[PDB]
Amino acid sequence: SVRLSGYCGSPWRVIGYHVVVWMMAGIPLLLFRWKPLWGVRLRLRPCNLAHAETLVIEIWQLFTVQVQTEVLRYYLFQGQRYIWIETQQAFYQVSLLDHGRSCDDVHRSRHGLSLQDQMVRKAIYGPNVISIPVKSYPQLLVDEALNPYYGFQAFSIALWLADHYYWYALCIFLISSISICLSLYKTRKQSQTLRDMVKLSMRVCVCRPGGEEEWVDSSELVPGDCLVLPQEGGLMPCDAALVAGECMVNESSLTGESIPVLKTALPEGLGPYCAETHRRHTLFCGTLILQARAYVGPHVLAVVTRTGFCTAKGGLVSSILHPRPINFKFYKHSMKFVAALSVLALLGTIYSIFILYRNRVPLNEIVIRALDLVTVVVPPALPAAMTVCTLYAQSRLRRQGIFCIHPLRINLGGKLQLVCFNKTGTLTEDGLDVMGVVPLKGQAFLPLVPEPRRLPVGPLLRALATCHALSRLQDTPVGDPMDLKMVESTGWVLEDSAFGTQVPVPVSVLHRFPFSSALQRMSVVVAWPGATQPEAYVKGSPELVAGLCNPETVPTDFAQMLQSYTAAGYRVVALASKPLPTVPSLEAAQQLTRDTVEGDLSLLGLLVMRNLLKPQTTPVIQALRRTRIRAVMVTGDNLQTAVTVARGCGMVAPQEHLIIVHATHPERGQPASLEFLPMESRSRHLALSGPTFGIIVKHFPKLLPKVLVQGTVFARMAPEQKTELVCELQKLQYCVGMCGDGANDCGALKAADVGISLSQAEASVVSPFTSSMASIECVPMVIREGRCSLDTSFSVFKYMALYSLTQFISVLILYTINTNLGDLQFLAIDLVITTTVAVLMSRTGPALVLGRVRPPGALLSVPVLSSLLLQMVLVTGVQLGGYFLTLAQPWFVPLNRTVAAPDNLPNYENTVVFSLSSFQYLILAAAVSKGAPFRRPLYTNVPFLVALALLSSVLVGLVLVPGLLQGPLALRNITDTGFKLLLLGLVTLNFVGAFMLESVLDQCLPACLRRLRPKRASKKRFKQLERELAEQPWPP
Ligand SMILES: CC(C)CCC[C@@H](C)[C@H]1CC[C@H]2[C@@H]3CC=C4C[C@@H](OC(=O)CCC(=O)O)CC[C@]4(C)[C@H]3CC[C@]12C
Ligand SMILES: CC(C)CCC[C@@H](C)[C@H]1CC[C@H]2[C@@H]3CC=C4C[C@@H](OC(=O)CCC(=O)O)CC[C@]4(C)[C@H]3CC[C@]12C
Ligand SMILES: Nc1ncnc2c1ncn2[C@@H]1O[C@H](COP(=O)(O)OP(=O)(O)OP(=O)(O)O)[C@@H](O)[C@H]1O
Ligand SMILES: [Mg+2]
Repeated sequence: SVRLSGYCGSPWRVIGYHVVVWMMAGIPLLLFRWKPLWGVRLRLRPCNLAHAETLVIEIWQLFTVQVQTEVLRYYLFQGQRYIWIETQQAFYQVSLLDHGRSCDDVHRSRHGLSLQDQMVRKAIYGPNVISIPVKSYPQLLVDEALNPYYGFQAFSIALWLADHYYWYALCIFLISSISICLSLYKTRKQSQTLRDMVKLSMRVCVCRPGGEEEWVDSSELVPGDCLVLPQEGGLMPCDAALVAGECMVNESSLTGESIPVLKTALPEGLGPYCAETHRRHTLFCGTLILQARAYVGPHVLAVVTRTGFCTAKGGLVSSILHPRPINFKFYKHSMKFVAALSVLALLGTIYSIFILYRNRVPLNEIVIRALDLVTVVVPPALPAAMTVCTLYAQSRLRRQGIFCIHPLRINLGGKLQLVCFNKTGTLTEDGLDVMGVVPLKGQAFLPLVPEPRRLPVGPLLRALATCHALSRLQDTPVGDPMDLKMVESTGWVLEDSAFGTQVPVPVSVLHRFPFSSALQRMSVVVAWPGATQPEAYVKGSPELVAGLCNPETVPTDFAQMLQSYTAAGYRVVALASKPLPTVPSLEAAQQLTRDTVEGDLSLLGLLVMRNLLKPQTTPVIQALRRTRIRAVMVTGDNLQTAVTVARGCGMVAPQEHLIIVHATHPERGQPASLEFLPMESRSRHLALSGPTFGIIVKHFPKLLPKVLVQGTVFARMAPEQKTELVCELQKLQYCVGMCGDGANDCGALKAADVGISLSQAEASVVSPFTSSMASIECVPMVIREGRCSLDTSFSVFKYMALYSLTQFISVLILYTINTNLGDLQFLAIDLVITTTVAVLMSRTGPALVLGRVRPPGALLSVPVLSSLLLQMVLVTGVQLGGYFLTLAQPWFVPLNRTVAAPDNLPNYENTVVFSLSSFQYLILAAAVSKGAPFRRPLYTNVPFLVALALLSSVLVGLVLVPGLLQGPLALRNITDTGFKLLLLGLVTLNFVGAFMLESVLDQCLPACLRRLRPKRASKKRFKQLERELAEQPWPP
């Protein structure tokens, strides 16, 4: 639902808002950007929608859009135009302006659009361009800079400049600059990814009225304008309708199919034009026109129907630009985690105030010091660390061949519990092998014919020859693999279509009804010289096409004979025919409606084909099943063929049980029923058809959750039915992945949490995830990358918490003794060590093999907080032990407490505290960076390992080498080598203790947590169902 509110302009209110929010504080700006309804209300007054100059859009969220005026006044929301329809006093989308008009109207527009009426609907519809905003760098820098995080960083820069910490202020500025530039690079890269995809700049003829032509730019086209498509072919600038001609288009860019598609001129009728019904007669935007030819007239004519964001390509671009929110929250209780850190910081700030008071510090100094301590806990490198983590994940995927348009989905990749796969072309090979055709003699089958060439000239041979949709493109037949191989098997050659016998008269296709996956069949009307009347041949599902056949034609053993082949893994389609008494002419043949042709058929035979598993499918499915990720086959193919393939690829193990859930439609006077008939060979799977799925959904809502929870093979599913299944699975708190192929899986790929397409270009719009490899091996790759990304994000958050608390503790320890950490020492710690390490941790790749344990979903967990608390206990212990150890030495000299820092540097206390803490930052970085299960070992990250080794060597030189970096850093020289070695020993103790603490926690905390308090249940609805089925299996 949506709602609109109009806000008429007024200067007094605007200036009042400006002065109030500028003089008062930045807090009102913060709450306005958090609650912008108040901001808009205060800025301007509600007004009648007719005069509104600004609107607020809810869907409940509010987006403020200005109302452009040209009078024609409109507005753009998410790239979609809405104009002011004066008569109705409302804003209607321009997508609906001509919605529902007739095909005869398109054929009338055929003549062209007069230039006086062209500019009108250019204004209403706007330019024909899917325009992605290209921005000046200042605009970006403003967009990131106005982040409140960078506002606090600038406040810190000013605060530390006010205290004469120039190097630390420069350090903060440089780190924030790095973060901002990384964000700019990220946004710029995504924007170019979109723009390069939506590029279009070309000149296209327009059939201007009066019989003349004109070369206008592609962006001057408007719906109702007439195109002249080139004969040699070219890209399509906008959605259109063919009014005259024939076109061979490659719609791979829009839908991912590399098989050429034929487009025919639009029929004439008093029915509503549509891009779904007349998809065959309509060209799309961004699809390539391989070749065009005009049946009648000098040139091929098309009439534009949608432009800009109205087009299907525009809709996909809009969905990419403005994606639906990711419901899953990767980091549970993040606000409470940062609050648990902030409470510790606040207790430390109270301690700081108390001690600074106890040392008789001036009040202004006390407040400045407390503000400094508050700024210490906010790390300037956190945004850079997060951005770099995401960038590294994306780069790793890209190197593996996987492209993601929404990088936020990479983390969902590691959340997957269920992956749905389409069978043909995803699990099994694209190519077929015609194993033979089973003919019929009366009402009985005949032995399979391995070579359909040997068939006698008759209805079955001609049905095989000419029941398809193939087009010779560059002297090579192209089209469906099934059609290609089935025609190849007969020996007839292609040349509205005519076929020459192998060596028996040429056969002509009068009319052809294309294959629709909803119908799962196609048909032709065919005549040959010497033919009494045309004949129609229907090819489609053996089950479905047999229903169209006359009962006396279909043999009594039809189902058993079909199962003989499909249960052996073969793809089978039935061929049926019927004589059409119509005169054998193109005009009369085209008169027939599809429904009349499809029914009352006579079965001719079964075409048996052999599609084999990809060799990469069984390993991947066994790997997924090994890690308790559900593999589900969602296919439009036979149930027996699909079940055989599922057993073959390991979706159903040899020792596991499979039950065929069969639902019967509720006949007259009786209710619907379910039959469960097991078939001979977690451990119990269900296999069911599309009709059964629909019956169970409509009539058995109570049993549907169980069918979904233990259903593995979903056969004979229509595309919308695959989408419905994915949505139903997601209703059970499943994170559903979908590995799809073509138009039959686009809805499921959109609905799925992770949708993957296999044989794709470098950058594609088909699905959120696209890959270049043909196999489904990209699925484990995506899951592994998502798990690595979750683990890396958790490790980076842990390191930033640990680094902050460590700096906080050291600065508190130094405040307690009336000194500080020195200026170039802040610069060193924050820039050289910590930023380097934090931006290098996240470059280590995923583990090579998936595992049964999933990454944690909550930052605020007992393991995480126990780890941080014990790590900080050890850090504080080491620092305070070093401090109380330097006091016991004989050469020690207490600092000049009278003058506060930085006046009293160098001193021994600061020297020791800085050395220990500077080692502890590296120690903590190495500790948080873990390997198995979700990541590779630390030492496989050469930049990170080298940074650790180099920084450790530099710090050891600082501690040992006399006079090294002591002037700059303000370090007190310590001659005693025994104390230096004892400091290094304490550092080694800290390292060993940190690593052993992490190992002990990881190994023994989950078990103690389980024993102490077992989980009563799981909120995952599907896990509740899984357990409930465990006590009582549903099918008895
Ligand atoms: C005073 C010195 C010690 C400052 C230390 C800071 C560096 C460790 C940081 C600052 C920003 C970091 C850079 C942030 C951005 C990235 C991008 C990253 O590559 C990608 O993310 C995508 C690559 C592609 O598109 O193919 C390579 C590392 C790099 C340059 C990082 C390398 C390490 C850098 C230079
Ligand atoms: C007083 C002096 C002697 C001490 C100062 C030492 C630092 C300036 C050195 C020590 C380790 C060095 C870092 C060691 C490793 C790297 C990784 C390098 O980035 C990459 O290699 C990414 C390559 C890719 O991913 O393609 C950027 C430089 C950097 C941060 C170096 C920057 C300078 C550092 C921080
Ligand atoms: N060119 C064609 N002519 C006639 N019938 C066809 C043709 N192509 C497919 N069929 C039949 O229609 C059905 C549709 O299955 P199809 O594979 O197109 O659906 P799908 O959902 O894409 O399946 P998958 O997920 O396995 O790709 C098949 O069972 C097949 O028997
Ligand atoms: Mg398919």
